[PDB]
Amino acid sequence: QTDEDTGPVVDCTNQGTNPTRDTDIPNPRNIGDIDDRSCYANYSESSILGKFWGIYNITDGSNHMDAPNTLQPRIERSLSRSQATGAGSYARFRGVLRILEVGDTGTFSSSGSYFMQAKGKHTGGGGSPDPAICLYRAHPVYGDDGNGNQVQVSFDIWREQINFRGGSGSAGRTEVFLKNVLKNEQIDIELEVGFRDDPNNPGQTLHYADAKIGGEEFNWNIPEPERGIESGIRYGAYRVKGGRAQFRWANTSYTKDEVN
Ligand SMILES: [Ca+2]
Repeated sequence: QTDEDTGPVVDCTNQGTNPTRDTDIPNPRNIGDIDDRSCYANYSESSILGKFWGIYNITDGSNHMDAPNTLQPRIERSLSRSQATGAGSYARFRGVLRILEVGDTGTFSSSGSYFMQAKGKHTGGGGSPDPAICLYRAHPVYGDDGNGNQVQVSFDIWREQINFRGGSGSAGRTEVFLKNVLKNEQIDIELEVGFRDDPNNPGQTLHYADAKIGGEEFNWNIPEPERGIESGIRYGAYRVKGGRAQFRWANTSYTKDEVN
């Protein structure tokens, strides 16, 4: 039982050519507001492996929503941000992930695709007007398929993280390797982005993006916590600079708290 796209990689299909970013099915099982910027596919669902999965497939060159030659294709869901910065404020997403395919250019720095990301605006400028904080970028690992062909068999998950608020590009972000997961393996996911009391500094706050991936913790403190105004999460599929990305999400949940 499989819900993998194996046809030719093309940039658009009729069934994926949505006219507005908010194109969704009735009563989606995945939580959050759809943001569909890929004419390759629309959000849909499968019933396999004993669960219901939101299907997020995108291909290189399929972004028909953003102005040309700007942002990568995506189909994501946005989650209401925690707009507070006191200790105890947080945004918390959970779900079950399967990775089936990710983008590949043959060069690491442009390969891989994001299945979720932490965002949050900050004071003082720097960066785009709604800048990312960190993204969870899955890179392909190849192996033989049993008939002599190299195919994607597993995925190295890296965190792409700002060096400073608003950072982007080679100087503005760093890649930290997290862990490998097999193709189609069901992975428990948690991402919590929030503010907590700084142990080393009585009155100060830390801004964190702490993930759990398949039972393992990958915690990280966001630079310049005093400039953050909020904590936000998005998930789905984003970025595909060559080829096709395929992510599957089940049993998603989201909660938040705003504490001043
Ligand atoms: Ca679409």
